Amino acid sequence: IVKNGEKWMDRYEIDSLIGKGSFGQVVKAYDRVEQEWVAIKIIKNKKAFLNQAQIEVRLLELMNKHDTEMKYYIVHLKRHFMFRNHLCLVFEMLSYNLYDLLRNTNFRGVSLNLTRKFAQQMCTALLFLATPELSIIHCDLKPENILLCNPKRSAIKIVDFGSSCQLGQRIYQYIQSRFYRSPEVLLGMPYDLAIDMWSLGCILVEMHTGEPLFSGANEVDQMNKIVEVLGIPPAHILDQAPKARKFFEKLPDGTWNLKKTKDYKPPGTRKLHNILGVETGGPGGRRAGESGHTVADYLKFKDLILRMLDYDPKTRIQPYYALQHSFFKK
Ligand SMILES: Nc1cc(-c2ccc3occc3c2)ccn1
Ligand SMILES: [Cl-]
Ligand SMILES: [Cl-]
Repeated sequence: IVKNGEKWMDRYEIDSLIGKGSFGQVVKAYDRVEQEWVAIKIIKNKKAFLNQAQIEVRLLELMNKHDTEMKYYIVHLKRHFMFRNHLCLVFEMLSYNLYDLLRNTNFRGVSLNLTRKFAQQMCTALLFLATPELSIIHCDLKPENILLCNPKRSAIKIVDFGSSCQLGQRIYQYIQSRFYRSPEVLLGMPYDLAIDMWSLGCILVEMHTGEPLFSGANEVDQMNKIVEVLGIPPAHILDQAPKARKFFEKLPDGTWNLKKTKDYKPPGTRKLHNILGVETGGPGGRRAGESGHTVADYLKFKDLILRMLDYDPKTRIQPYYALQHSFFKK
């Protein structure tokens, strides 16, 4: 839609394409007023994308009118305007995303120490979104949506509030990227901020192993891969779940089991202990003997992840309590 060298509103000079989304495109541009480069998110000229992007603008502006040390893990929306019938969101420039970081490791993962730094910033971000007057559910956390602030540094920010909603302003039943989709969403249940913490747990294991924890090809495969690691979800959750019978079957004695199709490891036998290599030199043993990768370091990480992957969104660890975990103690 946009040429390089093109000038908008005697303010912005378009340089190049940064990225394309379902929403439209992101371009690098020079702002002559501030005298800085910015990223402009250009929404498609169609009602569906316009209306959802108007929600993104509202939630970013809501976040910006809160000045607390907790808010600086969200990309900064500088302003927005309408141009040629496209809503245009102007952000600060950021660097490459955590998927690019994994790709750059040949999908062998970053160190437990770099994983910890990401975890601590993401947990702080989620604590900010949980502030009562915000209560923002990101709904699409994944490596692609976490960007480095600076290619020399390990500071990150979350981008893409395109799926996001406040608690009690849910639109879609089917949300989150499948690999990072919470059990409560797979099961058709009303969701709250705890779905982001599920995504985060998935993301942190992936950042350290190089590979997605739960790479379902569809929702049935997704839930089966979750069950391999974490077992059958508890009956009290399945009993209240609209879509339990998409994946599970209830038995005479009021118990639940997998529906099986034609031929997964038996429920709960694919141990996070072994995925992480807690006692076997880390993922594929590639961290054997490296500092900051002892059994004790690993056990703390495993414990925090298993708390983030609680099936029960009620007892799943919350951002403040995640920040107090031993994994983050020097
Ligand atoms: N909210 C939002 C923000 C971005 C965004 C914002 C700044 C950026 O700098 C480099 C890439 C990049 C992408 C993309 C999509 N949604
Ligand atoms: Cl991915
Ligand atoms: Cl979504």
